[PDB]
Amino acid sequence: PKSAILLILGFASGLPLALTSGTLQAWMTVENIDLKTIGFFSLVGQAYVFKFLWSPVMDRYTPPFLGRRRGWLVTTQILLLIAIAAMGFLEPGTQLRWMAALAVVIAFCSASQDIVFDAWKTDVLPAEERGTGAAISVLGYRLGMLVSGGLALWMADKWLGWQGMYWLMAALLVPCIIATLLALEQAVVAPLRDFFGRNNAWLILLLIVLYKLGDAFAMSLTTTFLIRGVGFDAGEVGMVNKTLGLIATIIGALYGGVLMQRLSLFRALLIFGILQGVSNAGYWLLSITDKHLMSMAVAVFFENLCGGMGTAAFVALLMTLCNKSFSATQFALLSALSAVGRVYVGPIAGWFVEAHGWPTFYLFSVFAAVPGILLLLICRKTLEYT
Ligand SMILES: CC(=O)N[C@H]1[C@H](O[C@H]2[C@H](O[C@H](C)C(=O)O)[C@@H](NC(C)=O)[C@@H]3OC[C@H]2O3)O[C@H](CO)[C@@H](O)[C@@H]1O
Repeated sequence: PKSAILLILGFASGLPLALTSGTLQAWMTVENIDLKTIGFFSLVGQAYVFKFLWSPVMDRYTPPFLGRRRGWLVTTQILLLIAIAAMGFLEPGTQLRWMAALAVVIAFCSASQDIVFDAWKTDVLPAEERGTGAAISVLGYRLGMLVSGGLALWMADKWLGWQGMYWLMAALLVPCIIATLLALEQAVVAPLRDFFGRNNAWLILLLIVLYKLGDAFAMSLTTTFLIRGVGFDAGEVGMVNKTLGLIATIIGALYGGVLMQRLSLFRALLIFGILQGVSNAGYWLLSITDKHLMSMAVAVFFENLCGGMGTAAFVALLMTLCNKSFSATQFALLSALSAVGRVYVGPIAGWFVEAHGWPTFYLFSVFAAVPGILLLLICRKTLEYT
């Protein structure tokens, strides 16, 4: 029962991810609120690219009166709860002054929670082996995004008043908090010196960001693309295209976990993540397709499947890069580089979805990152050595 703790706490650090991301865009795209500004909510998670600049300051000192007299997952999760609940309670489309009143605060709190959830509890009490112990968290997180996001809006759409859905989420945090009660000045810079001390620091830096650049386009404006001027025709039916792909990706990752051990060809990443582009064509093939009966359901279960499989492979390679004394203090840096592409991709993608429509944005712009996989082949000269 040692691992049973992680999953429950996973939902604490997996829920707030979608409330400023896909569900905020679905909530704005259900109203008119233009088209460009729906994607202008991508700089909200700017806190997920500066999280390493203050990763060590939060911990270490933790004076008892300020913090540590109760676990810090509480000192982040309770504060997060008020901000999330107040986010939706404000004006839906009349006065949008909340664009930053509760978007930046939510991202700040989440980025402050995932850091303390990877530092003070992950490697301090892992019981040595961290492979399966950490593989359980990915599942206690994927499932948190499944609870929110697509399936979450299924009841919100039927129910009258989107603020009620927020009360569901603020109420889904109550079990977290209750199951958790029973579950340095120079610190900022001294770590960073070991990341650029390699030959291949800049090459790995570029590879980390450009590899997933393609995978971010296909999850940037899917919510608006389907319901808006497209054969989806609904919003209630959103489970068809916003839930199936989460269960498909979680399952794909689970297959990836056993398969990686089953790896018989050293390619690993190359083959497991090369097809991430041919899977995105599922959307393009539906771009010229009428609403149909099941058409959009063919791609939802296949595209999110391919990237889902490659998820574990990415994270696992990202973990091996940094397992030294500095520990997760430096891991968080590689987790700031992974979200840079998907945080800033919105406005740029939208500008391209304005001039040349949707289709050619799915064909060329999406496949821009397939060459990056080709570049990974060169990067396999130094990666193979280790
Ligand atoms: C260990 C961990 O929590 N990593 C990050 C998490 O990524 C997860 C990521 O989920 C993505 C967003 C998703 O599938 O929607 C998944 N993929 C990668 C590459 O990180 C995987 O799931 C747990 C962790 O790793 O998300 C945020 C990144 O900005 C951050 O809160 C957090 O650093």
